[PDB]
Amino acid sequence: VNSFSGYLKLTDNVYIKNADIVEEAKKVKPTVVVNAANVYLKHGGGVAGALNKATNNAMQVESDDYIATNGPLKVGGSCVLSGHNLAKHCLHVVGPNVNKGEDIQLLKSAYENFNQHEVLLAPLLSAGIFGADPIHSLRVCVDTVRTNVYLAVFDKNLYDKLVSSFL
Ligand SMILES: O=C(Nc1ccsc1C(=O)O)c1ccc2c(c1)OCO2
Repeated sequence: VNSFSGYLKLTDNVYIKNADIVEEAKKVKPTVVVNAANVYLKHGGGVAGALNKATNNAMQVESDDYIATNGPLKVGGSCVLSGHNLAKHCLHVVGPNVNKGEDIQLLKSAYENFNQHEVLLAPLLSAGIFGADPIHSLRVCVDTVRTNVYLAVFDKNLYDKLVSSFL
């Protein structure tokens, strides 16, 4: 039993809710919140910009030190950093950005990072400003993640379309 509330159950391990991931994280304080990161951990907009703003830019400060030490992530890769005031940890995961021409096949590799964590609060990878089809992202999530994932979908219209079209 966990404290996630109001989710629709899609499969044995995948759950979904129309919610602002920032507000969800502040309420639940999950062990892991997933960020929709880029390889430079520049958290300018989309989910990343919102999560970083909620940390009063502490996420960005920590991220800049991470990059200065380690260099950029790989597309499809991840790193674990602090969750600040939102979660114990933040798993920064880089899905492919279609608006940069990146290979959508890398979306499966990106979701594989979730399997290293027993329970996660997450957005749909490569959705929103990353330009992929969110219906496809949900399909890859369900077919790749085996750990318990709670998906937060900001847009109510999109949430309804994701539920109604789910096979
Ligand atoms: O980019 C966002 N979400 C996202 C990303 C890929 S899918 C997806 C979704 O919610 O379906 C996002 C979430 C919450 C926000 C925000 C942006 O700005 C203020 O609060």
